[PDB]
Amino acid sequence: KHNMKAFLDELKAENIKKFLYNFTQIPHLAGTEQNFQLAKQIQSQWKEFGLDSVELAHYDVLLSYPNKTHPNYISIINEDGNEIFNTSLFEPPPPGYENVSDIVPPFSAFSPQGMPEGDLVYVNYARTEDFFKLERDMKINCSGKIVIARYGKVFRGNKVKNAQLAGAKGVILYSDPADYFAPGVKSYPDGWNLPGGGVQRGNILNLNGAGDPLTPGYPANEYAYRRGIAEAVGLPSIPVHPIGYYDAQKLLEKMGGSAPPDSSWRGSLKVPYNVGPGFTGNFSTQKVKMHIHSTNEVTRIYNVIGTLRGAVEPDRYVILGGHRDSWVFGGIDPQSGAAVVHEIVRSFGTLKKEGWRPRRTILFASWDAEEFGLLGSTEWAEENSRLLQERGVAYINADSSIEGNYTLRVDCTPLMYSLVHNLTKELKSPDEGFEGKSLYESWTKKSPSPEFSGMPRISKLGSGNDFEVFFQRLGIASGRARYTKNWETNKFSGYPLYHSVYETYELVEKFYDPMFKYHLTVAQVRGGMVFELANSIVLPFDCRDYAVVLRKYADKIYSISMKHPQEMKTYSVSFDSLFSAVKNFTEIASKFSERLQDFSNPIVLRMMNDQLMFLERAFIDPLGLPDRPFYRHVIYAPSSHNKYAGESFPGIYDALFDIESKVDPSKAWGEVKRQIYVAAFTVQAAAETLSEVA
Amino acid sequence: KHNMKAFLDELKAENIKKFLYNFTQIPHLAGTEQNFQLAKQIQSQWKEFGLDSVELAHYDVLLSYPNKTHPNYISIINEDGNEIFNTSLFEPPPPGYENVSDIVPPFSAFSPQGMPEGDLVYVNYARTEDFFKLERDMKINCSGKIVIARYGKVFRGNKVKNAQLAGAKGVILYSDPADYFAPGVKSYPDGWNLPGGGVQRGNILNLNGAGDPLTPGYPANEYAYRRGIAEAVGLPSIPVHPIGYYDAQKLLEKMGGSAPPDSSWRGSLKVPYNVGPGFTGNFSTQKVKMHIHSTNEVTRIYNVIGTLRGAVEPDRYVILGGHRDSWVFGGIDPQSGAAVVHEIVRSFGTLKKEGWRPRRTILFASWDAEEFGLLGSTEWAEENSRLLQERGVAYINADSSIEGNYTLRVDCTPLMYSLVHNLTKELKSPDEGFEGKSLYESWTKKSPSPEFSGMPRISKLGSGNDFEVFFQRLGIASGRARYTKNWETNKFSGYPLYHSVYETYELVEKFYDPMFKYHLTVAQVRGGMVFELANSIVLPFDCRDYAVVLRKYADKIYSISMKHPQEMKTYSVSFDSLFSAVKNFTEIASKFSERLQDFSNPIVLRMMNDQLMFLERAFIDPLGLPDRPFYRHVIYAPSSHNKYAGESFPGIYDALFDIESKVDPSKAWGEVKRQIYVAAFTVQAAAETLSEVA
Ligand SMILES: *[C@@H]1O[C@H](CO)[C@@H](O[C@@H]2O[C@H](CO)[C@@H](O[C@@H]3O[C@H](CO)[C@@H](O)[C@H](O[C@H]4O[C@H](CO)[C@@H](O)[C@H](O)[C@@H]4O)[C@@H]3O)[C@H](O)[C@H]2NC(C)=O)[C@H](O)[C@H]1NC(C)=O
Ligand SMILES: *[C@@H]1O[C@H](CO)[C@@H](O[C@@H]2O[C@H](CO)[C@@H](O[C@@H]3O[C@H](CO)[C@@H](O)[C@H](O[C@H]4O[C@H](CO)[C@@H](O)[C@H](O)[C@@H]4O)[C@@H]3O)[C@H](O)[C@H]2NC(C)=O)[C@H](O)[C@H]1NC(C)=O
Ligand SMILES: *[C@@H]1O[C@H](CO)[C@@H](O[C@@H]2O[C@H](CO)[C@@H](O[C@@H]3O[C@H](CO)[C@@H](O)[C@H](O)[C@@H]3O)[C@H](O)[C@H]2NC(C)=O)[C@H](O)[C@H]1NC(C)=O
Ligand SMILES: *[C@@H]1O[C@H](CO)[C@@H](O[C@@H]2O[C@H](CO)[C@@H](O[C@@H]3O[C@H](CO)[C@@H](O)[C@H](O)[C@@H]3O)[C@H](O)[C@H]2NC(C)=O)[C@H](O)[C@H]1NC(C)=O
Ligand SMILES: *[C@@H]1O[C@H](CO)[C@@H](O[C@@H]2O[C@H](CO)[C@@H](O)[C@H](O)[C@H]2NC(C)=O)[C@H](O)[C@H]1NC(C)=O
Ligand SMILES: *[C@@H]1O[C@H](CO)[C@@H](O[C@@H]2O[C@H](CO)[C@@H](O)[C@H](O)[C@H]2NC(C)=O)[C@H](O)[C@H]1NC(C)=O
Ligand SMILES: *[C@@H]1O[C@H](CO)[C@@H](O[C@@H]2O[C@H](CO)[C@@H](O)[C@H](O)[C@H]2NC(C)=O)[C@H](O)[C@H]1NC(C)=O
Ligand SMILES: *[C@@H]1O[C@H](CO)[C@@H](O[C@@H]2O[C@H](CO)[C@@H](O)[C@H](O)[C@H]2NC(C)=O)[C@H](O)[C@H]1NC(C)=O
Ligand SMILES: *[C@@H]1O[C@H](CO)[C@@H](O[C@@H]2O[C@H](CO)[C@@H](O)[C@H](O)[C@H]2NC(C)=O)[C@H](O)[C@H]1NC(C)=O
Ligand SMILES: *[C@@H]1O[C@H](CO)[C@@H](O[C@@H]2O[C@H](CO)[C@@H](O)[C@H](O)[C@H]2NC(C)=O)[C@H](O)[C@H]1NC(C)=O
Ligand SMILES: O=C(O)CC[C@H](NP(=O)(O)OCc1ccc(-c2ccccc2)cc1)C(=O)O
Ligand SMILES: O=C(O)CC[C@H](NP(=O)(O)OCc1ccc(-c2ccccc2)cc1)C(=O)O
Ligand SMILES: *[C@@H]1O[C@H](CO)[C@@H](O)[C@H](O)[C@H]1NC(C)=O
Ligand SMILES: *[C@@H]1O[C@H](CO)[C@@H](O)[C@H](O)[C@H]1NC(C)=O
Ligand SMILES: *[C@@H]1O[C@H](CO)[C@@H](O)[C@H](O)[C@H]1NC(C)=O
Ligand SMILES: *[C@@H]1O[C@H](CO)[C@@H](O)[C@H](O)[C@H]1NC(C)=O
Ligand SMILES: [Ca+2]
Ligand SMILES: [Ca+2]
Ligand SMILES: [Cl-]
Ligand SMILES: [Cl-]
Ligand SMILES: [Zn+2]
Ligand SMILES: [Zn+2]
Ligand SMILES: [Zn+2]
Ligand SMILES: [Zn+2]
Repeated sequence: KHNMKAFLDELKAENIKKFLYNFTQIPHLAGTEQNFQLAKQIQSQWKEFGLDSVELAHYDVLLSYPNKTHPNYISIINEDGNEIFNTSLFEPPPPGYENVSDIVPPFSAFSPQGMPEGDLVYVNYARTEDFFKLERDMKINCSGKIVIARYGKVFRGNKVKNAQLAGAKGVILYSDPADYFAPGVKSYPDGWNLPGGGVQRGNILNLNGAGDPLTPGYPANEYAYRRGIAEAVGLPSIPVHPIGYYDAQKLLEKMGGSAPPDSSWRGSLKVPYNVGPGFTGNFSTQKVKMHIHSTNEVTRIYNVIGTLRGAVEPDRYVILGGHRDSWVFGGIDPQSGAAVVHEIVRSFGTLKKEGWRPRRTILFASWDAEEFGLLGSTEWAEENSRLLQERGVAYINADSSIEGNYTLRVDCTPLMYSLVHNLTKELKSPDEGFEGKSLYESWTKKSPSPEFSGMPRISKLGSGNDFEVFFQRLGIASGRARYTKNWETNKFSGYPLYHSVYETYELVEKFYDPMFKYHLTVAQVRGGMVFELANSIVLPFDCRDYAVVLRKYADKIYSISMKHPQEMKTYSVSFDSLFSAVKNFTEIASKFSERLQDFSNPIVLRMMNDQLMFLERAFIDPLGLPDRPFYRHVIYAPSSHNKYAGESFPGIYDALFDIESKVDPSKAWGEVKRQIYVAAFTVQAAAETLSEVA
Repeated sequence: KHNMKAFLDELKAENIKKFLYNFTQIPHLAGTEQNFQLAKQIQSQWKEFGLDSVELAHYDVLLSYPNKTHPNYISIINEDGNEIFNTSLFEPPPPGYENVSDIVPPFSAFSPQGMPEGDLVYVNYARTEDFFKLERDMKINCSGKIVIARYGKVFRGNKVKNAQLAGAKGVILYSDPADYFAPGVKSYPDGWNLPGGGVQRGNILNLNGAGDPLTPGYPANEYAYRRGIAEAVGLPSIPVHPIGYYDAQKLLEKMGGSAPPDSSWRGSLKVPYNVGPGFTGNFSTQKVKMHIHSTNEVTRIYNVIGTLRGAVEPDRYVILGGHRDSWVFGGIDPQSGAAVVHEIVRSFGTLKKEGWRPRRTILFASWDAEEFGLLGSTEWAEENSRLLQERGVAYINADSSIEGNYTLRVDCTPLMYSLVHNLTKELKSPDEGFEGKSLYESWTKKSPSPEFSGMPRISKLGSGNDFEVFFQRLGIASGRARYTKNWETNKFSGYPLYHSVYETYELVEKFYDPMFKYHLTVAQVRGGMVFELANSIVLPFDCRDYAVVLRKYADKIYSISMKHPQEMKTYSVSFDSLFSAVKNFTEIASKFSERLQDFSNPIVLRMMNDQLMFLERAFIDPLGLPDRPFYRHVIYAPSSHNKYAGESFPGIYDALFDIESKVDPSKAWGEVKRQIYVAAFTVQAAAETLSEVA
């Protein structure tokens, strides 16, 4: 029998281990020759594995690299202009790798060049609320200052945006032990903690879903017209550089000026965490100087696109995609994900060689340049947007399988909730103490839903990974699942060795997943979801789950607005239309579900499958959200304060955010009402896609 | 047998005559009670006729009306401020109607209020090239002048836009006998010519596809947030008013200043057609004064939406739509079209009562407020855009059936060319001297194709009618057909009595179509097209016809650019990518056609029907054209100089237009190249929708 169980049983932990080892011996930085050779290897193996067609799709996109002969670093400079302390030029390499070539030194991708010199201001996590606290409560002015910020809590691109708007002339990012050093665990190579010389690489763009900065809207193909750099999307205007906590301590220890406002501003280093500006008395004439010489360069990138043609509905696509480029070795990010994709392809291929085909087409993708701003997935989706629009059933992401090893972490559209619950009830938990129990049981126990007893938490999709173009721009039902450390305490900061040279195969094999059983569990969740989406006669989406969350989100946005009852009275701000739309959606969805349960007729089936497939699509507004034309989903968007976090009714949320500070309340409240109208209309329009069609 | 022939034979000229009489006894101005009662009558009759469901869809949109107690008029005013000549306050009513109430006096809908006073400049047809001739060649400055322009050649909204940009402080539009009085035919009521007191009503908006000025993007429903008037879309900034040629002669006869530059500037009145500014010597102290007091008012409008549910593919929609609102009696425009729709519904209904249903759903629409800017169709399409997007097969328009009585006039997507040729070969010509010949024969003889022997001319879709939102915004294959006077000599000006009180039932019955045989022929063309689109197993679209015109349009735009060979060399402007895309489209379309001819398998069929249906959809760019976000089709758009005319590769055309006048040639030629890239990419993307799907 070829069924989901034959598919799942063919997946092997030992294969995933072998592939991870294979993918992590050398760096695979986007745009480099070694990542192109890995692309060719994956292409060859996916063909061997039995896919019908496997092609490279290449694009020429803006990337960023340090200058090999003019290294980036930061100094403390004295009165005379002598540089009395310099930050490191590279991370000390881990045991046995001290001779590996082509390890990119730590840098912030897309930083402009510059050598600014000035006084430091410490801005905590550089969040919106941290700048509010500084400027409004403490009366500290960041204008013309170098800001130093600890990594964590929010996407680092948002930190840089916030610093820029505060008037900073440069940004220094660092990893604080409070966020990247778990109590009682040893530093790499003897445990999974970040050493004092470890540094987190990463891009600091604010693309808002644009993809390659030079070609928003259109694929960066051979004949593409490119914007000039000055009109590029999302580039920071001030130099930025990341450092580790040994170097951070040298920069922070001299800081003077104002005390930190409270303990949420203090990390774990033995320093006061003074906000500044500048250093204490004796050192008041010393300054901090950055030296950034990185260059932005249009560079070729390669996606691998594998097709397994559907037997019955070849014009319906279920996509399993995850990236292949890494900052250095990519032991976790992304190769722990890519090795899982590889074993999934191998398994689907085994069935195919025995004569099976999925009902719908499955596309498999190895995306390039994810780390430089989701460039590979976004360019390919721009190239193929018409096919994806009209044929795209679902997208399942596949980055890092093991953020941690504590429990499952799922984020997806409501349309996939039932599917995820059902599937995880049929999978075995890999967790210690849950042997012979289901994955659903261990997951629900460790990550309970805040609103329902006996259900697990499932979070919202924002961005920070390759599902973004499919879900936020194109409105294709999307999901992701991975093992994680602890949703409660660390959602957005990364595991300690994130984007560092220390994130290696040995890190994984020794400290995360020696038996590869967590990797296997994640392969079964991702592979099983793809299997059901591609093979179930009726698409495995439950529109009623959308109705339930729409109500929750409406209650939520209404409660936010209700912090301002006088203004709601003055400007006649009513949420009645939105509640009415949500009520209608609930009623129509329930009737559609009855019909779906109550119909031999393939046209009715496919008509109904089309209504299911286009339901996510109905939440797209072709005008996009305000000043974010590539975020088109009206129910969800990446948070404007933290690209990693999903926000619900984003148009209304952003219109209400900090509204008491707006100088023209009439205008501001007018925009809140406009967004309520857009949201009510889009919800009712989506509901009406589920009505009888004629 | 229920086949197209049973459908066609049931249509009767006498029914169309009875319905036209019924629809034209009183005015049916948009937003008035009499047009709401007509909507209710049509709703009732379409139900009687046998439609499954017939509903009113209402919206509250910005309309415009004269002030009943403060009439609009124009004066010549002397030195002292005495008004020595006044234009008429109404058209003398035709025989037997001199007691009919609620005839709206001539006015330009959406004119702002004002009473500007100044010297006249005569600007011919107020076209782009007429303002070029005035400002660049003749050195005449329109700033602070009242412009007087003759109607004709281009949409009157473009005239007003051009006058505004030239700095005019008001616009007077008039009907010149050269354009509205055919030699040797009598004036109404004794023939079909415009009398000296006749005046053409009409809106002067520049909406660019927005629909209701207050709610661009979203339907104007009960809870809609409306822009303030100052942010409304498309309103003119200067007063405008239309007059007849008796009144025009009084304004033109005194004109002085410069002679007309040549004979293409002279109409048929006994006046010099001096450009001005101002009057000749003796009258140099006299001025022209406008008095406009019209008001814009949000008003309810009603579409009638009739559904005939498909037997096999109810989730596939073929739409037959045309408007019902008229300026006054609407003898031709639109009731000669609406009476045809009515008989078509009646005929489809007769078959339905005998047990037949079309394969696909047919929707029938009676649109409101077309005359005020396509408001009814556009609001309804905004409300239903998700259903239309994913289910819309085709839209067939149905305004005026008889612009004239000489030959057929068709404008449609290339996808419908074969269908139109095939159908007209099976219909009888109604034309004198072609008895027993096909409609194809008489049409091809009277309106030959400029590029192919033995084929008829079929023109491009622009705007100026209700297909605009379906085709230019949504990318649904669209077509229209009507009898006309003479494409060669009058494409865009209207028949003489257009939008005047004289356009009555008697006009039609006496002077256009006494036997209603032209109306019947048009009913058979429109009804037959709807029948084939709704019933043919394989959609009746030939993608190869698109490949042929894409090449023609590419050759055309390339030849325009090639007027500037030095700049093409300097800025490396290549059309190679576009020709390559068109070549690929041609190759892929040919292979798809072979497969379409070469496949019992309904999924392959519907997969192939979906590829046919989504082909027009693939030409939509979700970013829209530059500064025209509701014109999204990359191959076609309404001309930026004349909304009535279709333009091909509009993005490139507009980037090249008057490019030798641009002050930064580097920037201008950069934009030409950007548009070439967008066009090549969109053509290749559309081609790829026709490739094998996996
Ligand atoms: C959720 O679904 C329900 C349908 O079950 C849908 O109800 C509709 O609501 C609209 C707006 O409230 C109703 O609109 C009315 O329609 C009648 C004609 O049928 C008009 O006469 C009404 O206008 C008068 O009253 C207004 C309100 O005070 C005045 O402002 C106006 O000037 C007129 O005097 C009004 O337009 C519509 O009939 C129902 N349809 C039904 C019950 O079938 C509701 O809109 C959906 N929610 C959303 C957010 O779409
Ligand atoms: C019409 O359809 C044809 C397919 O039949 C399609 O042809 C494609 O054209 C592109 C662009 O010309 C080809 O791109 C090349 O691909 C190879 C790898 O396969 C690259 O090595 C090439 O890059 C090198 O050469 C460039 C050109 O001088 C250099 O600028 C570059 O730096 C590299 O050195 C190049 O990207 C592609 O292979 C074909 N595909 C085929 C033949 O199958 C054509 O693009 C379609 N037209 C449109 C408008 O889409
Ligand atoms: C997740 O699993 C649940 C539980 O198995 C699935 O719900 C069940 O789905 C079946 C199949 O449609 C339902 O059976 C139907 O029952 C009605 C009678 O009530 C009958 O009319 C139909 O012919 C059919 O037998 C069943 O009621 C339903 N059970 C529930 C809701 O408790 C659910 O569909 C799965 N989710 C997926 C696949 O996305
Ligand atoms: C308009 O009318 C023309 C002429 O009738 C239609 O073209 C014809 O379409 C038929 C049906 O597909 C073609 O027949 C096919 O012939 C091939 C052999 O060459 C065979 O493989 C198929 O099984 C089938 O019999 C026919 O060739 C074709 N004739 C032409 C192009 O001259 C055309 O389809 C009509 N357009 C519409 C309906 O939009
Ligand atoms: C990763 O695995 C691949 C596939 O087995 C290895 O590439 C193969 O290497 C052998 C021996 O050098 C060649 O004969 C094959 O042509 C390669 N197959 C390909 C590229 O598909 C590769 O050596 C492994 N890499 C590492 C670092 O272990
Ligand atoms: C990277 O930095 C190097 C080293 O300083 C740069 O190479 C110098 O470039 C200048 C002109 O731009 C030459 O005159 C020097 O002789 C070069 N010096 C050396 C030591 O090679 C190079 O420009 C930078 N690379 C970039 C910007 O991509
Ligand atoms: C930090 O790095 C800088 C740059 O290499 C060092 O300063 C240079 O020192 C050399 C020789 O000692 C001078 O000839 C250069 O002119 C200096 N360059 C600059 C830009 O100042 C500095 O010594 C290092 N500081 C420490 C404490 O190691
Ligand atoms: C146009 O035709 C309609 C439909 O026959 C006429 O409306 C009907 O009039 C009769 C007699 O007054 C009523 O009993 C019916 O209820 C009406 N039917 C409807 C509204 O569906 C209408 O009178 C005709 N109008 C003109 C101007 O001739
Ligand atoms: C249309 O014009 C009439 C007539 O002049 C306007 O009615 C006058 O309005 C003013 C105040 O706006 C009153 O004080 C006058 O007494 C009215 N005069 C008469 C004769 O009724 C009316 O405002 C206009 N209608 C509009 C603008 O919709
Ligand atoms: C054109 O119309 C105007 C407005 O009705 C006429 O001028 C008015 O004449 C009356 C009485 O004769 C005066 O009391 C008003 O003050 C005038 N109004 C204005 C605005 O001037 C004028 O007579 C008409 N001209 C002709 C030739 O008929
Ligand atoms: O440019 C962009 O939008 C994104 C490009 C890139 N995506 P990535 O680094 O491949 O994945 C982001 C990420 C976010 C949070 C965590 C995490 C891990 C463990 C515990 C808690 C949270 C891990 C990873 C980036 O963000 O730099
Ligand atoms: O606002 C808008 O876009 C359009 C609203 C409205 N559409 P309409 O008047 O109902 O139809 C436009 C029209 C254009 C040309 C001709 C014609 C007739 C006979 C011979 C040659 C040409 C007839 C009609 C209008 O244009 O005012
Ligand atoms: C911050 O400092 C600069 C002066 O260097 C000034 O232009 C800016 O207005 C200041 N902002 C505030 C809020 O004081
Ligand atoms: C993985 O799980 C083990 C054993 O349960 C635990 O000791 C270890 O700390 C975990 N690794 C990480 C990175 O959390
Ligand atoms: C037209 O006239 C006004 C002066 O009343 C002036 O502002 C404008 O620049 C003039 N334009 C030209 C081209 O002379
Ligand atoms: C209609 O056709 C007749 C007879 O052929 C012709 O005399 C008349 O002028 C035509 N009417 C119009 C409006 O062209
Ligand atoms: Ca791009
Ligand atoms: Ca609207
Ligand atoms: Cl993931
Ligand atoms: Cl028409
Ligand atoms: Zn990653
Ligand atoms: Zn990463
Ligand atoms: Zn009309
Ligand atoms: Zn009209």
